[PDB]
Amino acid sequence: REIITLQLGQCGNQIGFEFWKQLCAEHGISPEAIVEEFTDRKDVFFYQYIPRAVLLRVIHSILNSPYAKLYGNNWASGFSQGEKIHEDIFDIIDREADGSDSLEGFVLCHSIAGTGSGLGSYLLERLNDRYPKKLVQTYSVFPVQPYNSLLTLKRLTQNADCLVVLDNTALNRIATDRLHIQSFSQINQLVSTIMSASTTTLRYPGYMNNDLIGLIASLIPTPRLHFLMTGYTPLTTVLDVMRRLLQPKNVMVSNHCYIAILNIIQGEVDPTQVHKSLQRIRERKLANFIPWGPASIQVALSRKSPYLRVSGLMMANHTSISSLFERTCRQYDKLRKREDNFDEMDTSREIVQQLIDEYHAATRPDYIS
Amino acid sequence: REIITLQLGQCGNQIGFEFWKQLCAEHGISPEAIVEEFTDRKDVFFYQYIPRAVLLRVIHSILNSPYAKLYGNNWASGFSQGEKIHEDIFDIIDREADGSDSLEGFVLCHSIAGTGSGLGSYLLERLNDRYPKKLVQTYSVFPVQPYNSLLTLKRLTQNADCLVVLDNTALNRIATDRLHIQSFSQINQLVSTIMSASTTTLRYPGYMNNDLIGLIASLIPTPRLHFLMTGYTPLTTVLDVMRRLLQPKNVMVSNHCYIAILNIIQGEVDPTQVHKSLQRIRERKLANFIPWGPASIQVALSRKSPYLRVSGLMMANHTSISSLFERTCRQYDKLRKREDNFDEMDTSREIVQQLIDEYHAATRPDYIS
Amino acid sequence: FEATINKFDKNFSAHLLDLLARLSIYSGMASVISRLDFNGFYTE
Amino acid sequence: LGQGDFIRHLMDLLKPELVRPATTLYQHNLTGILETAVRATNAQFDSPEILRRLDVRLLEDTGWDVFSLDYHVDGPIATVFTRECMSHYLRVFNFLWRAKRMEYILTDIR
Ligand SMILES: Nc1nc2c(ncn2[C@@H]2O[C@H](COP(=O)(O)OP(=O)(O)O)[C@@H](O)[C@H]2O)c(=O)[nH]1
Ligand SMILES: Nc1nc2c(ncn2[C@@H]2O[C@H](COP(=O)(O)OP(=O)(O)O)[C@@H](O)[C@H]2O)c(=O)[nH]1
Repeated sequence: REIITLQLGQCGNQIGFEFWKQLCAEHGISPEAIVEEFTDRKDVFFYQYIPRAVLLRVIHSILNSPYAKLYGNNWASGFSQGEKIHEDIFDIIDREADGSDSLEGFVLCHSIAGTGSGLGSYLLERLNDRYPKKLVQTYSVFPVQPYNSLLTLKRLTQNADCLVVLDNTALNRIATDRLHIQSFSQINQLVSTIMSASTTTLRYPGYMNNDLIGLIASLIPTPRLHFLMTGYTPLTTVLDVMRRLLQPKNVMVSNHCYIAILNIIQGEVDPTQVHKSLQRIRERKLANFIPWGPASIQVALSRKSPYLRVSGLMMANHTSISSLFERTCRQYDKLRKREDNFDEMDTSREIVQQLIDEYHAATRPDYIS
Repeated sequence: REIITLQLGQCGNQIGFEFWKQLCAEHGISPEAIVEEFTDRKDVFFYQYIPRAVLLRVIHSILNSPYAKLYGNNWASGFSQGEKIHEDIFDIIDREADGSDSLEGFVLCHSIAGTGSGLGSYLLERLNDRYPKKLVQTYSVFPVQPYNSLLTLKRLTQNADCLVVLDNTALNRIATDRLHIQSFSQINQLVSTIMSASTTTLRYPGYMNNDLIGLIASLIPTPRLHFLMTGYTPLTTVLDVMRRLLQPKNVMVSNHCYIAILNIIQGEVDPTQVHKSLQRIRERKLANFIPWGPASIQVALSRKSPYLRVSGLMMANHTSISSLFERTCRQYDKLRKREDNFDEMDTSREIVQQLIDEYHAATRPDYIS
Repeated sequence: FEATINKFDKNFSAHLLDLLARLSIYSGMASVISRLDFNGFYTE
Repeated sequence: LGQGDFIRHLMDLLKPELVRPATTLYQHNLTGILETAVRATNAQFDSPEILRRLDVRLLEDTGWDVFSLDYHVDGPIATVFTRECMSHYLRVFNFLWRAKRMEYILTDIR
């Protein structure tokens, strides 16, 4: 199985280019895309080596980089121009899909704040038209900005099969808190570490989690509640890493309860004490879970790249993510009373109201029906 | 069994003159027709050493070259003058035929684009009259030009028992892509590489393919589908070479499926992983064939000349060759609506339409009947 | 004549299918089948 | 099943075969499929000696009830396994095969 990545807008190209640099250095791949002498299954993200990227001014600075051998602002303006080059960009994808052995999914890296955001919303719909059996995971990044943000939300709630949220307000606070930057090329260092760590169990094979659906099938309970948040602690026993991930200071998100948790421990930790820690974390009751259906916490180990110590990443599904949509929602209404049909905004405003209504009702003892 | 070759027109002379130069060096033969001291069967093309060639103002360019001791624009002008010297050039071919032990074929090198077109059309007709048991292979080269081109195709579809296409257009790309020429003196260097490596199994005897009729009857299943295209990768295991031959970037051609494939591996590669690569090519499905009849792929090894590293050539019988005809067929009707019987052109027009239909019928699961 | 060519077909194709039936039933002697058919033909 | 990467591809290729009843199943066909999996996955970069012993066996219904790997071992190394470890691994391999198809079913439904 293989996973084709797409990079849209200024953000997608930058965080994708930094994702590939980190992923090339994590492996034994020279900047000239040639394997150096110096186990890690790399057929999923690299093609025999060529990355399976589809990039869409910034391209020139990439081509002037040492990695050249590795390959307006409205939403309506970003939607229309994609329609006029509909056939163009798909030929690149159609040859890469059929040239691929057995396609699995489509990773999308884009910022929803505007030509790239508009182009993304267009492409997300067409992929549902052509390929019905391919997952679409989107590494969206949150910030007329309220308008564009909610429109793409209308597509991300019914088209994208999964979604991992990364908001700049939580990342910028971290850079000033634990990095003391006072830049885009600086916070992207953290975004690259989370992205590279997200697909760790795919490149280093283990007994479990050898496919992208294996990670997603546990967290997302119903096709509607497909939003996730992240947590990265080291900015050492396994009990220490678990307790530091469940603190609010580390999450990348600005009653409520958890639906499912996945922990990625990438160190050389002792794999015999991992089952012990899950016995004791349950006793302190550090996290509150859904009352309707059963839920648990998941811990998965891996191996760090020797060519480059314990780290940790936590993928969670918390209903407190509903607050982020509320801010965009409330920000939209204030502009709607202040200034060919303007009916698409009405439908998008309505459908996101149902998503928020699902979350607040997802925390009740009778979410069934 | 000896093969007497013919060269017509400026093209046939230039490719043949550079074909012999590639052969004279591949053996220990000085340009003075004298063997140099410095196992390879050399009795097919050379007569004890003199090449069996019958050429027909470029001739003076050869007589001044150091190899001197080795021997209008209308299609009607070619067919007319060829009738005036019917007895002259047939005196030479006949005296060269009986002097040989047992004639086998007539490898004829001509371009269908001035006098080589009309004269070659005359020869291929006259050979089938007197010599009814002699194979006639032709290394025709593809470029009023639409007229002279298709008229030769009328004869090449019912007289020539084989045909190897080499279009200057696709060659010019490879001249530009991987050689960066912008010239005839350069593209012919690639043509001479294809012609010489085509008969590498006749001059170097191996387990099989010790006669021209062995290379012909394997690929050409029926008397009509007798058009072949070539593929030459070196411009490392057997899997490295086999994968590169099937890429459309290497074929000298500008649903669809193969009919028969023959691979020529001129390396010193061990013959134990050969079946392994063929096993792999079936798994990944890098090429498809006809559904009606049992079509298999054949691979043949040989030995490089020590007097001169892994290479590779592929003899292909692909249905996509029908595209080159349509380009000729199309431009003809346009010239037919733009301007003693003018019936030969229309009669030739009909038989080319019968051929193209036979190709597009070859890709049907009911090609029989 | 025309009734004899088709007579060889039903006779030869039946004899060939007896071969791949016995060449397959074993514990190379198995890679020979991949040499006989390559297009999935003779899948009967 | 400690590899995971190889058993994933091996469960995708045996799906069209094992759905049929066992009567139409013959061992000589599956070996070409197993050999294909070992070539595609990361198990290709491996010692050729140990890959010579890894084969298939047919237990004696449906194709998901008679398939199992064997990895026969004879010689001096056979004094560590002694025909009882090979009668215990297969006793284990069933429980790891069932708990592996009961999961790839539940990720197909999802
Ligand atoms: N997280 C993150 N966001 C970025 C980065 N660069 C740009 N962005 C976002 O992208 C938005 C600007 O989009 P822009 O590039 O003007 O869109 P375009 O002009 O259509 O390509 C801003 O609101 C940022 O939040 C980055 O390096 N990291
Ligand atoms: N590939 C190749 N084709 C050639 C070369 N020289 C001539 N031709 C082809 O031959 C055609 C011209 O034929 P021409 O010399 O006029 O025939 P003539 O009237 O008998 O002399 C052109 O369309 C070219 O495509 C060569 O060196 N290489």
